[PDB]
Amino acid sequence: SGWVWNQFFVIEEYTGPDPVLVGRLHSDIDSGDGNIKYILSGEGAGTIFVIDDKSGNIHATKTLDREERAQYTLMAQAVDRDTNRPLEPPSEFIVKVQD
Amino acid sequence: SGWVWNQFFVIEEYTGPDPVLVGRLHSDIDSGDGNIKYILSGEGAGTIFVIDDKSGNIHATKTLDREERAQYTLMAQAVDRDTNRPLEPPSEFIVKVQD
Repeated sequence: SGWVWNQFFVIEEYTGPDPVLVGRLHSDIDSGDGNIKYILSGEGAGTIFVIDDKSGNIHATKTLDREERAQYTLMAQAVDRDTNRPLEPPSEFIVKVQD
Repeated sequence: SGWVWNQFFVIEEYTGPDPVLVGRLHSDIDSGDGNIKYILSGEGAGTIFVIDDKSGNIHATKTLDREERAQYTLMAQAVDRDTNRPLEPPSEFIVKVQD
């Protein structure tokens, strides 16, 4: 419908050594049995942004400076914990570092 | 698809008498010329949660406690700034008060 909902943000001074919550990848088919696995990839994945593939929560790990980088494009995936076959179609989302 | 992008969150220990950024409403028909007006409705709209109807930035105005309220369900709308004709269908979104 043209609404845009697939972005998170981190309000920056909150960033540093201590990990802060960015957001949660989540499919509506996740019954909570923990048999779906969330795969994060893209800009800053596995360094700046890290995910728990059971809970789907993304954290920021470093001090971030909006001047150096305004935002990051990451890719979401939801695959089955055992077949590893995609449930949801992979989709991009953006993380915006806040002023 | 079944991806869920329409929930913001607020970390408890940042809420207070200082407004915290919650999220941005945004349509892709927004051309950044201020002709689209962002409207918020439902639980806490216009008290707890406040919008700038031009940028679409949402803010939390109060301390929040997930013990008292885990969750706020609200409604996002967009109208033409002077005709007030809706430009999008309403879209429900929820804000989660984070542990």
